[PDB]
Amino acid sequence: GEIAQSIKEIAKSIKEIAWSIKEIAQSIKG
Amino acid sequence: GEIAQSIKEIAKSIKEIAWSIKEIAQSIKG
Amino acid sequence: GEIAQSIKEIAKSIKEIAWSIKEIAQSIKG
Amino acid sequence: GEIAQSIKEIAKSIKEIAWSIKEIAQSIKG
Amino acid sequence: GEIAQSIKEIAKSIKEIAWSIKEIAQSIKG
Amino acid sequence: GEIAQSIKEIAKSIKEIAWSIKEIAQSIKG
Repeated sequence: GEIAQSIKEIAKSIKEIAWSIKEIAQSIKG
Repeated sequence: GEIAQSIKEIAKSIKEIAWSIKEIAQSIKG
Repeated sequence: GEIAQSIKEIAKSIKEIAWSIKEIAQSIKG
Repeated sequence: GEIAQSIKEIAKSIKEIAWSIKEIAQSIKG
Repeated sequence: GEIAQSIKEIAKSIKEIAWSIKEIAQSIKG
Repeated sequence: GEIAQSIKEIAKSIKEIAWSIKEIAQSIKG
């Protein structure tokens, strides 16, 4: 089923998203 | 074990995302 | 592990995100 | 107990997010 | 509790979001 | 059974979202 693996990957992806969105916010809130 | 850790990290990343998106909305809504 | 707590917090953050994104959409769809 | 409730609320918030983001895309894609 | 159902719906919503965001990215990265 | 499948699909969609948002940030941050 790979549930532990899926969840681990989700955490990795969400961490990446949190950074990309930080960069967007930094230019948009300026 | 990874599951509890991944979920906690997910919780942290998503809270960071909530704050970045709030900054974007604050500028985009004005 | 705090899994029940992590998940509770995730729900709180995602709820906040749903509102911020609603405000963005309201100005962007106009 | 919170877990089933948090997840249901998460499901609801994310569905709301899907609709807001669809509104943004509809304007941003045109 | 509807946990299996909530999670199934989350997957459906997130799939929709992945597409809307693809359309946004396509116009914004251009 | 759906839970393992939904979560895997969620993992895939979120990875796609991480890549789309990275493309947006790359343009919005420049």
